[PDB]
Amino acid sequence: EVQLVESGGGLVKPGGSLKLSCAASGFTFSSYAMSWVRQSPEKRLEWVAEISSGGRYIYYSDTVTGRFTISRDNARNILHLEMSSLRSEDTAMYYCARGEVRQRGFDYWGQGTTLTVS
Amino acid sequence: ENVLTQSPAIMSTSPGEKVTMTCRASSSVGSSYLHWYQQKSGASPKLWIYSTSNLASGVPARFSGSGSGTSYSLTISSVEAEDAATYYCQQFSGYPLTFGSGTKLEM
Amino acid sequence: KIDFVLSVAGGFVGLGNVWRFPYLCYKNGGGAFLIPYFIFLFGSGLPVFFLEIIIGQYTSEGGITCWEKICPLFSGIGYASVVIVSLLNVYYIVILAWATYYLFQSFQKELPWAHCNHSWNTPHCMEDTMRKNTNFTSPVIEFWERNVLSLSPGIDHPGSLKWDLALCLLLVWLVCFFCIWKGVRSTGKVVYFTATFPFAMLLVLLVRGLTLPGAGAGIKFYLYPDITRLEDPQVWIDAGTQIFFSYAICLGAMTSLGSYNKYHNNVYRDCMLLGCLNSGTSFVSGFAIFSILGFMAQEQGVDIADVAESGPGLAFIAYPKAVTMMPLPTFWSILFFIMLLLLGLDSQFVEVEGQITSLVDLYPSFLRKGYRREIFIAFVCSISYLLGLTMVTEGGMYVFQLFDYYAASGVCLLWVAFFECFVIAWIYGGNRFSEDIRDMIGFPPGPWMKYSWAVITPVLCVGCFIFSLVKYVPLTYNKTYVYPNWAIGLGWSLALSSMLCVPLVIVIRLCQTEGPFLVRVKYLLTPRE
Ligand SMILES: [Cl-]
Repeated sequence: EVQLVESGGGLVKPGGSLKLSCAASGFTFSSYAMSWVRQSPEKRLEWVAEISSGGRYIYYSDTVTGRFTISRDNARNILHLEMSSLRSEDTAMYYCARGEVRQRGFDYWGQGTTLTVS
Repeated sequence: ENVLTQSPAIMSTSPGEKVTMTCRASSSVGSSYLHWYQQKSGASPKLWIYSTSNLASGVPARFSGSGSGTSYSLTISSVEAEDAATYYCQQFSGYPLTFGSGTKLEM
Repeated sequence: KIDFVLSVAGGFVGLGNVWRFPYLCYKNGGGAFLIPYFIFLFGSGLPVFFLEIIIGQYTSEGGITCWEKICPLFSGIGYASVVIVSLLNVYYIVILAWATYYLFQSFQKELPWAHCNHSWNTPHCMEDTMRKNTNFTSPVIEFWERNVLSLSPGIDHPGSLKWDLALCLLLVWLVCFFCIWKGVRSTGKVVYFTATFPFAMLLVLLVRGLTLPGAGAGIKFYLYPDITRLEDPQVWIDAGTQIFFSYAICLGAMTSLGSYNKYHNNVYRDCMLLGCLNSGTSFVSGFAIFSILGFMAQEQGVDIADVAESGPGLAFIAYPKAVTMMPLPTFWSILFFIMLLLLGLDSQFVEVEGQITSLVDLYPSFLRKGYRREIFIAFVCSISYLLGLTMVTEGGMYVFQLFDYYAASGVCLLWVAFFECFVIAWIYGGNRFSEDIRDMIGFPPGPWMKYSWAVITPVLCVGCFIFSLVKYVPLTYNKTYVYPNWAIGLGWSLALSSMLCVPLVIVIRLCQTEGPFLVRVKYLLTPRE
């Protein structure tokens, strides 16, 4: 792996919807699981969701278990995160990380995009 | 949710002096399922130590880790100017994944 | 860590290592057998063991139900595994019967096999020491053949039913029945002794073997290859199938074991530890067996390849000769045969329990509806005992050899392993299996396991099967008795009883499914939720 770049961040309103994207390059995207990690403005890291290599198993955090949807496009090698009912506390920076090996952790992290719900 | 708490949130430091920071977990975390991440100011976090003893590719041998069961810690033999960053412990044993409170080395 | 290894110590040594491996090695020229043994070891044995354990953990059910969650079309693999276990449980216990007979014979002032001065002894016998002071016979070999076995001239002459051996089988089967009914197992303080005793006895036997004045020749014959032996299919099938038999894989026992283990364990490391030590103990006990054979060769003045029987009786010829040459031989004979009985009894309990659990899960409506489970256990033990009576007669050795060669070993294990690996790699999908393993244990199998399952194991199994068919040679007891055609047909029937399960289940499920043929096949290929 070399490059992980997120895109699609912007300004929204409470109760709105937004779709975040994470393009991957330099490695076989289909063979590595992907995860989203959220950094609040207080600099506190919070895990959002994880998608397996093939997408058959999907995991969510308790706060976004019924609100966010994670999806991936193996052919396009792009990772998507979908938000349906963004609340006031969701404003933060989202990073897409590679979590294929659970005993090795998140090897690489992306640049990240800031999200605001003002 | 397995809450992970790191005691020394803010730590003033001087070059050369050894520094150790500990991560406490509210539930049993396996040795192989705990990792630390380094995050420079204005930069995305980067993996530092995984499996509680194995160093990442970029981290020099200056850093080391230890711990098992419910208490974990990583220490610095002699802190350098480039070591000023925020470190977070993370458990990978069970979902939801959780990160520690984080310690920001201010110098 | 220590407790986990001790729990392993119940299962990483058995009769397959102490008894089966040495006689297969001796039968196939010694050092020539090791080459295909190690090739199949690292090519297929460990990966298939890991694959079956992963299947068992993934489904968390019996070895027959898991294939429904993997590939409904190939559900016949579990049926083949259960019939393999059923056939194995019939002939495996005869070894414990022989061990029980030897143990009872050991309760004597002098071991009967030490010298030949009895009523059952041929007039051609000559003492090993004085044999080199014609067609003389060693007292131990003919004690095994005439007293314990009463060997018939051929399988066509069953002879009389040995009452003593029948009682030994009855005693062992009664012990198995009571243990299974009451759930008796080594879990208290006794597990330490049960696990440690075999290795203490094996260490003593090995130390005795190497210190003999002729152990060097035996070790040299054990390790030096003969590449002209690799041109015959028998060394390849025997060595490859010994890996499968020793690990108890292709039987479905491992799939059930995976559903009866503690969680959060590093499955990959445990599987490699189990396999590596299981093969290591076999290789180690080979030194003891072949050193004893080498000393026997030096004493008797004959070739190492002709000293003892080239069959299942090797363990009952070499080890008694070893215990005959230790201080107070009766004590060490008693210890050795008690060790053998315990070591085989634990495995027999495991296999019988697995067979019972697999069978009751097929018909829980009646078999598991109440207290009928005990009656079912008694029925299984009784039918197995009656089937085992066939190998107790004077001509029972030939039946035992045929059963060991075909019913629970040989082409059937290659068939089952090939279908398992082919299904998972190609039909279900290696990527899907690796994704499942990621979800379970946290990390993918890696290139070694994936490429093994995809290419190496299917290629090895198909190559061995085709090589055997092209260069077919009939089975022979020892190395001079030629089986009749009907006996070969019966052995092939025993093997086909397991091999035919997959096509029969395939056609049955194809016929028992609605819709067009393509729709039928698609509905049965897609894994269940
Ligand atoms: Cl073995």
